[PDB]
Amino acid sequence: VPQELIEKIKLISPGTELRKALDDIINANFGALIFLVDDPKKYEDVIQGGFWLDTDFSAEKLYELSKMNGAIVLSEDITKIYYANVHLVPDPTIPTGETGTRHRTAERLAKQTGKVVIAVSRRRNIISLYYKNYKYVVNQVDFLISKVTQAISTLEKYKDNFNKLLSELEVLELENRVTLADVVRTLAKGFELLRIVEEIRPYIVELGEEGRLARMQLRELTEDVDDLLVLLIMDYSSEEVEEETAQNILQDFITRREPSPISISRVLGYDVQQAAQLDDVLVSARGYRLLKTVARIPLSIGYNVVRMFKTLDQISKASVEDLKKVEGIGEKRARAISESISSLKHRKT
Amino acid sequence: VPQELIEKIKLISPGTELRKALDDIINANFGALIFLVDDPKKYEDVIQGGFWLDTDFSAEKLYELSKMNGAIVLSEDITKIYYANVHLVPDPTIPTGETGTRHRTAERLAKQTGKVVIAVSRRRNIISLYYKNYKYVVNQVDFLISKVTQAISTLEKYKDNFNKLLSELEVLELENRVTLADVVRTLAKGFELLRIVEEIRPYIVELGEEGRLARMQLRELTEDVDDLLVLLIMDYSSEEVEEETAQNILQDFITRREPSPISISRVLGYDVQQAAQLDDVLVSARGYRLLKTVARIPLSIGYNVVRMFKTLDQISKASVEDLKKVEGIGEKRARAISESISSLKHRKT
Ligand SMILES: Nc1ncnc2c1ncn2[C@@H]1O[C@@H]2COP(=O)(O)O[C@H]3[C@@H](O)[C@H](n4cnc5c(N)ncnc54)O[C@@H]3COP(=O)(O)O[C@H]2[C@H]1O
Repeated sequence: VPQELIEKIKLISPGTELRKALDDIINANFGALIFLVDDPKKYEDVIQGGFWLDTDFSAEKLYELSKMNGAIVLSEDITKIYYANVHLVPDPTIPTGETGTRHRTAERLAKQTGKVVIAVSRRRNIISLYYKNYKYVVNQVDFLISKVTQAISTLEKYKDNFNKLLSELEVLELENRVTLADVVRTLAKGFELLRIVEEIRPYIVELGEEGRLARMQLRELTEDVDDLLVLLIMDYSSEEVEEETAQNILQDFITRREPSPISISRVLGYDVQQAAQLDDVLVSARGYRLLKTVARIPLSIGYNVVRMFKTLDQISKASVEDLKKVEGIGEKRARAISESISSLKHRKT
Repeated sequence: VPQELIEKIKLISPGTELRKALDDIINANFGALIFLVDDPKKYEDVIQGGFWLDTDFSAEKLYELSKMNGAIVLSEDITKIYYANVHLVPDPTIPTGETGTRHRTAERLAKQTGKVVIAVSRRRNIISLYYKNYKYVVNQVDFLISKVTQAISTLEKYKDNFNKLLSELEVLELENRVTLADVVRTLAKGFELLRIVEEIRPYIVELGEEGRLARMQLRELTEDVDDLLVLLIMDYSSEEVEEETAQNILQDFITRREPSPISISRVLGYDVQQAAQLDDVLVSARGYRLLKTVARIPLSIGYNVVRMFKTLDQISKASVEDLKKVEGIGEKRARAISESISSLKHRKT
């Protein structure tokens, strides 16, 4: 959905005065047909009759005028009302898929002029926005909130299972018994969780001001999942992987490819041909996830720790003195790394 | 009913574009509140909000605008629409006996400004016009046609009875056997008939263009009745009476006085006070009616004929040469007088 169209959709999103007027208009079962132009006298050929108003916009003015027959003409920034009660006469030969004079008009005029045209039929409660060759249906808030509330509830469940996989993996990681299946299983759930966020995003945008709470909820639920999945990819890919590449992996399984077990492992660099093989492939975390997340070591410095000790298992055996020999590890980072690991080994294993 | 107000009623009479709009508005159960001014600027303190239109009037435009809440402001000549959807704010302390905000505003505003205000409420089908301290309710054509059609039917019955009275009177006149009762009975019926005409006149006016057939019917039924009654009065009053005098006696009995038998015969100059006396009072026509109406002798000249012969009976005895002595009677008018009376005597008596 092009950014160009999204800007226009904002014009009629909950919170704006225009949308507040359309809401009333929908509720009164008036229809509406609204033409958005900045230079009215250039569109003189497609606007016939009606009254020339040239007055400052308000929701209540628009509502009142919509009681009259025909169409309304506003400025593109919704600051002026230019015409009311007009007859819009776009070229009849422009192809249209719409039904009814109102919507067929809106589409043809939108195509003819490159401007926004808004149509509301008298008995339906949707707002149809036409821009160029685009058509976007904007839904009522109760409909959007229902989908979003379900989507969030769905996310809670994915997120709970992600947490349970993660904490199981944590244990395996600290005991160096991780198989590729555990890794892939965790990544896949994380991927799916983030896909859901991607799918619900348009509804949330569409909700405008009424989606503030929903955004906070998605934020709380997913706030560090992406960074976590990036560090998992860096800890378990077959060949060393820069952060940027790991993020591109994440981005791939969120959008382009489908997060299937075999596919994820293949992208991680493992020549596998069947899911049952994943349980036999032993792997060891390099230690980035633990070093960044728990020891608060910046990734830049993380690499230096890994280049030296290669795996988390070795890092967990290093003395403070050993760890200080790494570039970037003073006495505090050294004890942060060593105590955070021994603390986790004690508590979790 | 002041002529000032009658000019305003014309504005909304059948046939005008304004009335046409108002009929549509009544038909659609929209309401209306309309304010007629010549300089909107002068009245900007009683006009709040709404839309400045400043566009040419049409019925369709007024109809469309009336779909909106509030009031409409037109020029007094009903050639411009100035405002729509406005809030009218006349002085709340001005007395009014109207009901509901719409009609209380209308009457206060008209009183305050000296202008016309029109109110139509949504559920009734009347147009209320307010001018200064005047209120005039204008009716639908179908209500008016009903009363007028009845009035006409009533006039037909009065006119037939009048013709019967007259034809009997004629016979009596020609045989010189008329009594006061016969005259008074005929005048009374004539007076009552023209009263009915006077009373239905306001209905006729309210009908405007739709009153055209009604006016034609009145004209045909009453064509010569006034002249006829004037001539009767000149012929039968106690002492001789000038035409314009008799015209006033007609005016009196049509408008201000009741055409009771004693009242009529008293003002004709007879000293009776009991209705039964009229049968015993013998009268003889001067001859004006027969002279003007049948012999086609102009009143100015008939005076001289009555001057000389005094009564119809004596005129009917005069020979052509006898008549020719009168100032104005040549052989043409002399044979006209002579032959038309004798012709009448032959056929009627
Ligand atoms: N060229 C045509 N061809 C075939 N049928 C025609 C027609 N024009 C009108 N009709 C019929 O007349 C109905 C009444 O239109 P109305 O002007 O009162 O009310 C219109 C009008 O206010 C608005 N509308 C539709 N097209 C418009 C346009 N090009 N410009 C301004 N307003 C339009 O939508 C309202 C509902 O129109 P709706 O189609 O449901 O209903 C239309 C349609 O059924």
